[PDB]
Amino acid sequence: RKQVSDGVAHIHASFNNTIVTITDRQGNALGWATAGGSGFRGSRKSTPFAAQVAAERCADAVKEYGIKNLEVMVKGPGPGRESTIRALNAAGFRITNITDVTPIPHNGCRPPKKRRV
Amino acid sequence: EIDYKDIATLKNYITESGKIVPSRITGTRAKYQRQLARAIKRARYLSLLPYTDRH
Amino acid sequence: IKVRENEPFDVALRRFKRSCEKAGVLAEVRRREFYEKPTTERKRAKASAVKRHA
Amino acid sequence: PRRRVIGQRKILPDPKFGSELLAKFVNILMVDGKKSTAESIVYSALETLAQRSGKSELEAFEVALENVRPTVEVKSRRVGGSTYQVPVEVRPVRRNALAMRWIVEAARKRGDKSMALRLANELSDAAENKGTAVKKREDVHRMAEANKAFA
RNA sequence: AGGCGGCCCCCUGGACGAAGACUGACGCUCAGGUGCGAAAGCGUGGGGAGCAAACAGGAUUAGAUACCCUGGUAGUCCACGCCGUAAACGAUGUCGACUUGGAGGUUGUGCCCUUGAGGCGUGGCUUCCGGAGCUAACGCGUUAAGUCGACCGCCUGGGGA
Ligand SMILES: [Mg+2]
Ligand SMILES: [Mg+2]
Ligand SMILES: [Mg+2]
Ligand SMILES: [Mg+2]
Ligand SMILES: [Mg+2]
Repeated sequence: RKQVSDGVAHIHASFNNTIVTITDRQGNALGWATAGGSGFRGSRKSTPFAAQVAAERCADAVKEYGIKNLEVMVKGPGPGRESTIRALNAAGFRITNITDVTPIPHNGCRPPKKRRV
Repeated sequence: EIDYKDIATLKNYITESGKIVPSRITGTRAKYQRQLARAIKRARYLSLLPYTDRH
Repeated sequence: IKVRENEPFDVALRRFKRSCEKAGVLAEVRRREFYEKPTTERKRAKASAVKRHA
Repeated sequence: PRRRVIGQRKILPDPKFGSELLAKFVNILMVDGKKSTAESIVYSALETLAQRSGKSELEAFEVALENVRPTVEVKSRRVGGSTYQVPVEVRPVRRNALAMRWIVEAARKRGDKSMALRLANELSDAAENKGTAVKKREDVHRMAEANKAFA
C-alpha cells in the first residue's frame, strides 16, 4: 500500500535496549521493531547483534511502501547505535545522511542517585 | 570579542553544532575568551546565532 | 554531529563515529546518567589537573 | 607459550602417495598408535572414494576439503566480567586441519558398518557439501557473523 | 567566612593600579557586646517538574528492618520568620618587619621601529617545584611550618564527656 520512497530511520539506543522506528519526512510512523521483540531478553537483548536483527526485521515490514533513500537519527548510547545502521544499508538502501539527536539538557533536571552496586 | 555583532568573527569560534570552542583549542588570551563567550551569549539571545544545531 | 554525501561511500560512517568522538556524546551521556554531588565534581577536577603535570 | 613461540614439526609424507597433507590426515585419524592400521582405513576409503568419484584420487580429496574449509571463527574473551566472543580471521594452515578434524569426527558418529564405509560416505557427502561436517562449517559462520559487530 | 556560575537592567559592597594634592599616628589587636553564618530542621502561606529520607511493593540473602528495582510522602523551589551547628579545613587566628631561587596562570601600569600574535621593566593576586633554615617525621619553605614583635583564642593522659 501507498508510496513513500524518501524516508527516515529513527533509532533509540538505550543501555538496556534499542528501538528502530521508520518514518516519512513529516514524522508519521511507517514501521517499527525493537530488540526485545526478536526474542533476546536481558543479557542478550542489550547487544549490537540483537539490534542488528531488529533493523533487519524492521525493513521486512516497510518496503510495502517501497522506501529507497533515507536519513538516520541516532538517539541514545549503548549498543545498536552503530551496528543498526549497517544492517540497514545492506537491506538494499542508499543511505543519504547521518545525524546524532541524543538529547542534551543545558543542565536542567537532576538525575537519580548513583547506584552503589 | 570586540562585539557580538561581528557574527563573522564569532562564527570562527563555534563548532559545527554551535558550541563555544574553549580557549585551549583557539589559543585566545584568557580575558577575551570571556568577552567572547559573553558576546556569543548575547548573540544567542538575539537569535543571531543558534544555541544548537537542532534548530 | 551531522553527515551526508559522496556517490562512493557508506564509510561516511567512519566520519560519523569520529565526529562523535570529537563531540563527546557518549562521554556526555555517561556524565549525566546519574547525579554527581558538587563536592564530587570538584574532587574530579583536581585529580586530572595533577595528572596533567608531566 | 607465555614467552617461547615455536616452529612446527613438518611430518614425513604419506608413504603411498608421498603427500605430507594426507600424512597429516592419518595422524588425525590414527588412534592408539596403530599406524599400521591407520593408513589401511584411509587408503581403502580412497579406493572406494576413487572408483565412486571416478575423478582421480588426489583431486577428489580436495574437492571435499574445498567445502568444509572454514574461513573465520570466534575467540573467547573476558573483558568487564563478560565473556565476549571475538571473531578472528583464521590462517590457511589451520584451516585445512579443522576441515580434516570435523570430517574425521563425523565418521565415527555414523551408522555404517565399518570405518572405511563411514569415511567414504563422509567425503562423498562433503564433496556435495551435504553432511555433518559441513553443517559444522555453517554453524561456525552462523556463530561468526553474529559477532560481526566486534572485530 | 558560609559561600557566589545562562542573558539583560536598577540598587550596592569591596579589592588592585597609575599620577599628583589633602589630613598628620587618626594604628594593631580585642575578653565582654553585636552582626553574619552550608545542609538538615521548625512556623505560617505559597509552589511542586525532577530528585528523594519515611513508607509500600518487587528482588537478593541463612536472615536483609540494607545495598539493586517499580512506586513515592515530607523535604529540595518562593516569601516572611525561627534555629546558629559541619572534616564551618589550608584541620595553619589578626597585623606588621626581615631572609637565596626556578617554571607557570591571573589581573593592572611605565618604556620600545604599536612596524607581530612581542622586547624591557614595575604592582596586587595566584599554582607547582625547590635552597637555606624549621620539623618527631611527613613535610613547610618570601602566600613559612624560617627570622623576630603586638594582641586575642585555646591545650594539659586516655576513657567517663
Ligand atoms: Mg517549610
Ligand atoms: Mg529507591
Ligand atoms: Mg564546634
Ligand atoms: Mg615544597
Ligand atoms: Mg607570621
